[PDB]
Amino acid sequence: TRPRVGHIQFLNCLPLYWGLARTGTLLDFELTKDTPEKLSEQLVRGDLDIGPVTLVEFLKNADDLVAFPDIAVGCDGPVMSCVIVSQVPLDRLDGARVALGSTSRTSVRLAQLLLSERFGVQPDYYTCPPDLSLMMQEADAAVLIGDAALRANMIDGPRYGLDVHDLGALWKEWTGLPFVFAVWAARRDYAEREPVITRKVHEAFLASRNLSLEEVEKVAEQAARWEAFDEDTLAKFFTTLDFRFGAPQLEAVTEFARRVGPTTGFPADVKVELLKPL
Amino acid sequence: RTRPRVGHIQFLNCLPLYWGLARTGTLLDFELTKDTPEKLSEQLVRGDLDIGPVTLVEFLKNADDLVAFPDIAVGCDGPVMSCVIVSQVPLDRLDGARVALGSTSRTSVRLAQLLLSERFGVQPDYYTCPPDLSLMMQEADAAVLIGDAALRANMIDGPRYGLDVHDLGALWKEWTGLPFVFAVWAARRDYAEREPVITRKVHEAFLASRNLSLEEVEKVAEQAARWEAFDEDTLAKFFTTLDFRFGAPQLEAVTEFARRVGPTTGFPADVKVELLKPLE
Ligand SMILES: C=C(Oc1cccc(C(=O)O)c1)C(=O)O
Ligand SMILES: C=C(Oc1cccc(C(=O)O)c1)C(=O)O
Repeated sequence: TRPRVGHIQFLNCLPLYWGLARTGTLLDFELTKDTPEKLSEQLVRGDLDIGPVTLVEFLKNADDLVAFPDIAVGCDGPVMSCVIVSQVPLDRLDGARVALGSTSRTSVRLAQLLLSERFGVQPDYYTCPPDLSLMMQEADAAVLIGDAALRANMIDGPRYGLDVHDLGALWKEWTGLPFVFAVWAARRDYAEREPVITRKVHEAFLASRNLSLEEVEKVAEQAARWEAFDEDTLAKFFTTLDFRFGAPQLEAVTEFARRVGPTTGFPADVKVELLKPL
Repeated sequence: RTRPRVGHIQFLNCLPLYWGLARTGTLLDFELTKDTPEKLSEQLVRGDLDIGPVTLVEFLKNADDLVAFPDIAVGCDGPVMSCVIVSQVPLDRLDGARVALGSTSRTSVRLAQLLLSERFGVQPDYYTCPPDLSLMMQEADAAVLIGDAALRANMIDGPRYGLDVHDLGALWKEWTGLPFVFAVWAARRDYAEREPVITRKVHEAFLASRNLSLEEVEKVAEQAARWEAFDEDTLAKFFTTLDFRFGAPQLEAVTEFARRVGPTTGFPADVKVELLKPLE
């Protein structure tokens, strides 16, 4: 039977979806599209065999997952789709209410780490669906990912004079490091039961990622007919995202794990098992 | 501006078309929904979809509210392989017998009833149930199946358990000498009039995807053979036996079928099939 594969419905993986379709890879998958927190729960509990895992959930389940090398959802500098929208400066958020988008697990933890250990504020956090308008009427700041964040950063922010802090840029300023928000991984039991299929799926993901980068202009032009963003914005977003996952990216994962591990539920020296090649 | 909500039959008959939609990138212009043909018909008719496949009987019941796509359909000229009657006794011995009808079907089940009533002259006790040959064959004397269940019964379960499998396309061909159309592609009338361009663009993309799927049918069969119960040769045979044309000879078959079942199925015998007009 076809491997059950997850796919983030956000725009960040729309070019990858293009690559999976153009190559015919989709027809080897039983694909499930959803938000990253749902896809992580599904893979961890066994409703999926392979799929994207938000980094915090992967590190909490590192013993049961095998990450795919050379592909991830990340950035080196700004990421555009992970932001803090605030009505006041970040240093004035201590004791204030900050809304956390329900879809996120890694970016919200990154935002909490930055606000606590870089800016030194301790706000009262709460979780709610990602809706800027609603969040801005009930809290002083909001952490968003996905299309909601890109909409807040490129449209709603400038239109209503709200500060939009790029979480990738804040992490780059703080540490000089890139960041990895999500990785691709297979369940350990599936990887050991089907080593061949796991490798073929991994190789197909790399091939689809490679083609999407070569055809990024075609992806942006097509998506521009249906999204709120124009072709230039989408092409910039697709090219600003960093889909590599090598030594410099793993270094960023290691440092992030060290800083949040003791207060998030996984060891500071947690090990990331990578899928070995034949 | 939002992507058109497009249906797609999950059966193997439209797997090559899905390959074509993916390879061309057309999928990324769609909000695609995969399901069985009876659900996809309900969804489009009630407004949950904008464009999609409609089993012919349901299309004719709603012909005033739908606009059929020319030059693409799910049909056959002779055997169709995926629409069959599986019977433990000869067809002429089914009078008063139990015949199970697969819930997934609307057109083939009506075709089977038409053939059994007006060609073979039997009047069995029909009942509808989920498509499960094992269950049907232990509980009824015959069963009408479509989709992967029918193809499995025709190519695998049938010969394995010594059961007669009558191809519904072939029976219709023997009876009338005509091809048959089981499902058509159509847009909601309100959507076609609100978005004529998108409707035409979707129609043209379906034709392009259909054309490419026929050119690369070998690659489709080879890939699908890794995951399905059927081998590559069987899949390639099925994909090439299916007839995806929808022109004058196919509409002629629809007209004749509508005339024979219309008075007893819920649409006029003289029902009109509105085709999407091309730009001048
Ligand atoms: C690039 C992004 O960063 C992500 C992606 C997936 C999950 C998360 C998370 O916060 O769990 C963040 C984006 O949202 O587009
Ligand atoms: C070729 C087939 O014929 C069909 C297709 C779709 C719907 C129906 C129906 O009976 O409603 C029949 C197949 O099932 O593969």
